[PDB]
Amino acid sequence: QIFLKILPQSGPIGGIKSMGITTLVQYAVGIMTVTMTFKLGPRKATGRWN
Amino acid sequence: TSVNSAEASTGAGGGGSNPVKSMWSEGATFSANSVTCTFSRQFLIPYDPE
Repeated sequence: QIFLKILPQSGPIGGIKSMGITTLVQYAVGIMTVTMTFKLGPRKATGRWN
Repeated sequence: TSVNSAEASTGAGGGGSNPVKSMWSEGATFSANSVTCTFSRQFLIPYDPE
């Protein structure tokens, strides 16, 4: 399992009044590239006429 | 809430940094057989809309 989350970022605290505690609104995007190799067996030889 | 809530505070836009050094080159260097004269001007090239 690959777990992903955005690291939460704190909003401002300090001299500004009434701020409370907040988080920055952030989202993440990206490209998931998945490569899978499969082993392949050969086809069985066919004796049939038809 | 507002940054104006602190009366001695200003908003900040978090601009970029560019630690380049450049010269303002000006002056005449005289020698026995020559002078090298340098001047610098700021120039502006306007927006041309068409």
